[PDB]
Amino acid sequence: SIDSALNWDGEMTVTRFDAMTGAHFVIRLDSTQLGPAAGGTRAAQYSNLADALTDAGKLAGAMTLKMAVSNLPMGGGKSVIALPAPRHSIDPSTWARILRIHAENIDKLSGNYWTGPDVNTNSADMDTLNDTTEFVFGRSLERGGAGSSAFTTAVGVFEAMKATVAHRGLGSLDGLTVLVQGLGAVGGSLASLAAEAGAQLLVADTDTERVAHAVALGHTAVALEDVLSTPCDVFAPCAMGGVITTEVARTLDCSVVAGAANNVIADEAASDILHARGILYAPDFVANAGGAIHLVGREVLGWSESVVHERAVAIGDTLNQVFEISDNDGVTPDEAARTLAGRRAREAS
Amino acid sequence: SIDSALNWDGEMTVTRFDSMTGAHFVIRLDSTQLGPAAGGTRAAQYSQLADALTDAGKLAGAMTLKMAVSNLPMGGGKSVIALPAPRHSIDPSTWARILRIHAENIDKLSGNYWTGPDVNTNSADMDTLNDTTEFVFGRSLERGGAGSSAFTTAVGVFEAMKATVAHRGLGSLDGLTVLVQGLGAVGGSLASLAAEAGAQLLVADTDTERVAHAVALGHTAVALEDVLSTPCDVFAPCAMGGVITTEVARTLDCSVVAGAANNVIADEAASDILHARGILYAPDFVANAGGAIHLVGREVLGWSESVVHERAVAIGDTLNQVFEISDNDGVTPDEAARTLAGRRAREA
Ligand SMILES: NC(=O)C1=CN([C@@H]2O[C@H](COP(=O)(O)OP(=O)(O)OC[C@H]3O[C@@H](n4cnc5c(N)ncnc54)[C@H](O)[C@@H]3O)[C@@H](O)[C@H]2O)C=CC1
Ligand SMILES: NC(=O)C1=CN([C@@H]2O[C@H](COP(=O)(O)OP(=O)(O)OC[C@H]3O[C@@H](n4cnc5c(N)ncnc54)[C@H](O)[C@@H]3O)[C@@H](O)[C@H]2O)C=CC1
Ligand SMILES: N[C@@H](Cc1ccccc1)C(=O)O
Ligand SMILES: N[C@@H](Cc1ccccc1)C(=O)O
Ligand SMILES: [K+]
Ligand SMILES: [K+]
Ligand SMILES: [K+]
Ligand SMILES: [K+]
Ligand code: NA
Ligand code: NA
Repeated sequence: SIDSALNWDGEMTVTRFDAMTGAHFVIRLDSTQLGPAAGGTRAAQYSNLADALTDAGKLAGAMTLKMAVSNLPMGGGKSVIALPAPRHSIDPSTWARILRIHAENIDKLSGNYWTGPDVNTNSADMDTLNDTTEFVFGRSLERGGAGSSAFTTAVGVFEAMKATVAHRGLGSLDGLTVLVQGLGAVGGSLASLAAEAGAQLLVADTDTERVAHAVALGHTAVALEDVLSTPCDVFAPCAMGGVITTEVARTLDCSVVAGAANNVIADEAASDILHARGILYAPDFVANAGGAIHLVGREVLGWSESVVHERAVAIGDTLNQVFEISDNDGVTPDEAARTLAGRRAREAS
Repeated sequence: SIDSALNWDGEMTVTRFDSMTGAHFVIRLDSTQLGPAAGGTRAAQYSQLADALTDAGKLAGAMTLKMAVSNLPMGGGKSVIALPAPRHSIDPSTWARILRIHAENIDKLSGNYWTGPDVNTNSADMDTLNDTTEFVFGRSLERGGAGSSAFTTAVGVFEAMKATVAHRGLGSLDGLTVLVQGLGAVGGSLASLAAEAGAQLLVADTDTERVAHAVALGHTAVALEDVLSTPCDVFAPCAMGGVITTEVARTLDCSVVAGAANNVIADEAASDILHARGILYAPDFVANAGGAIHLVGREVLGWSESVVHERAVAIGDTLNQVFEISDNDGVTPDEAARTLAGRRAREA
């Protein structure tokens, strides 16, 4: 309900409703402790407004931890645009109006929130926001931004994956079966990187053309209905979050979970179940941080493309630290990553 | 209602929950067309969060219209702090924390919203907010603000009442019976002004002592349960809003409605009923603007106290304009005041 969604502990919630387009807007700032809150804009259809608020809150909390654990001097926030219809069907006029409105909202926060792309938003959209507000990462190269962060995210997830498989004792990825759920911007790149390292890929996507392309490349399609029941060495969720529910955690047939999606774990019990079953999960907020490293590194810290690459690869080392903590203290990898995030943040202050 | 809580059409809603004190915070910015949004901080207990969101939006929209119609260069907003218990029951430490959090919220808006006092907040509270954020009107004179704006609001309401009584054909307040609902900062002052003008005062308040005092000052008390059906020439709502529902509009026994309360009319329908029954209503957002005039005038425009008083007196002329549109166009006073506000704002 709205009441439960409003019982959230973050720093601020910004909302707006635009009767003309019928769109609802949410900006959640989980924390501004390390710096202004930063996070992308997701646009999707939600069943109830409450869902958009809850997703924004979980996404914003993930950004706070992602920044902290990755030694990025930013807080965490997220924007969710609850669409009046499927993205597909939204006309250009309506989408342009929605973006102008979102930009006005960001603008009022005057630098306390910096946006970027997320699901259903791109660099062209970031250039549009930027026509109205300064606080946007991810603009096109021509507009002064760093462009797509997808590739860097993939590199980071792939390095997360290699470090995870290694710590789990499976050796290298050559020969291992990897199931990639979601062949999007990040997923498609991750599939190619894993393939080049010798993995056998199993893939799934609601978009049939994407699947056909992967199959043309030698991969094996998996029916959507069987994704969570398919045996594999590594399950790589690269679509939406909330995939690993307590029920799915009890029956997942794999040894490692390492993907790009945000908020992979639907509930705490699910995290405790994977840990107890010996399935090594590389925490989402650590593993998928290459996108933030690329945007913040490039646009805020002035790092070179080379250095961003290096920091993304370093996600493997961060995870080795997380696993180290998990093994020594007897806690799940998610809890150990939160601990590490806290240590890093403190150090960074 | 759900629609007023969630499907509100204003520019921005800010919410926050603080588990430690149990308080919910709402800031609604209805419009920043004419300048930064400005409006006070109301702190009260609400049955449901939807009621706090609904009220914040209605109060913020009233602020936009008040600024527009009063020729003040600001937009409209409002803050509502939904308390975990009665204001009087909150401890000092809890209150202090609630104010600090509210100031951090205002601060993130960086000048797009300017607050001030409202129900349950005062100048000392503004000073506390100002220890953390710059965007505060109504700080004490010692801290650099304009102090209390209540007397100015009373003067504006009194002039609004004079203009309304005259337009209604009653001549002057001399020899009229005025029922003041709410003997607070504004109400007590209004009553004193009206009595001085020769009106006989009927008064009501939930505070037993306030009534006894008015009674001592020569007035006549009305029991709470009789307030809404007590015959009077003028009904002056100076307590809470939402007083005039359709049913109340059908049974009020008076010829003029002119008071200080914000959002007096509960439903559009009530406005038509008053009009049809020959009860002339002075729109709240025009009538009670003296406080805004005082704070914006003093604090943003540098006006002195005498100029502010004069501008508050001019609310009577603004209402004469509203009545002229009402009579000429055949619309209620509220619709007419909305039309005048849009004209003065050079397009809604
Ligand atoms: N792009 C980036 O830099 C970063 C993205 N992430 C997260 O990674 C995830 C993927 O992001 P992107 O690749 O950029 O998004 P995207 O929009 O390019 O691709 C998502 C892909 O998932 C597919 N998909 C959707 N629902 C599916 C389902 N039920 N089963 C299978 N496939 C399905 C979509 O058709 C699409 O191919 C999202 O959670 C995103 O928030 C996290 C960190 C950084
Ligand atoms: N103070 C100002 O400058 C301005 C105030 N207003 C509005 O004027 C109204 C009164 O404001 P203030 O005098 O400042 O507040 P106040 O808190 O000083 O006084 C309100 C009075 O109403 C009495 N009361 C409460 N509920 C009652 C009820 N049901 N029946 C009878 N009496 C009741 C209280 O006992 C108190 O004496 C509010 O709606 C306020 O928002 C609007 C414009 C400016
Ligand atoms: N949306 C991406 C990348 C991003 C990082 C920082 C700011 C904006 C966008 C993520 O979930 O990490
Ligand atoms: N709270 C008052 C006055 C106020 C005006 C402007 C800013 C802040 C407070 C009202 O209802 O008008
Ligand atoms: K995208
Ligand atoms: K940019
Ligand atoms: K007050
Ligand atoms: K008279
Ligand atoms: Na508006
Ligand atoms: Na009297």
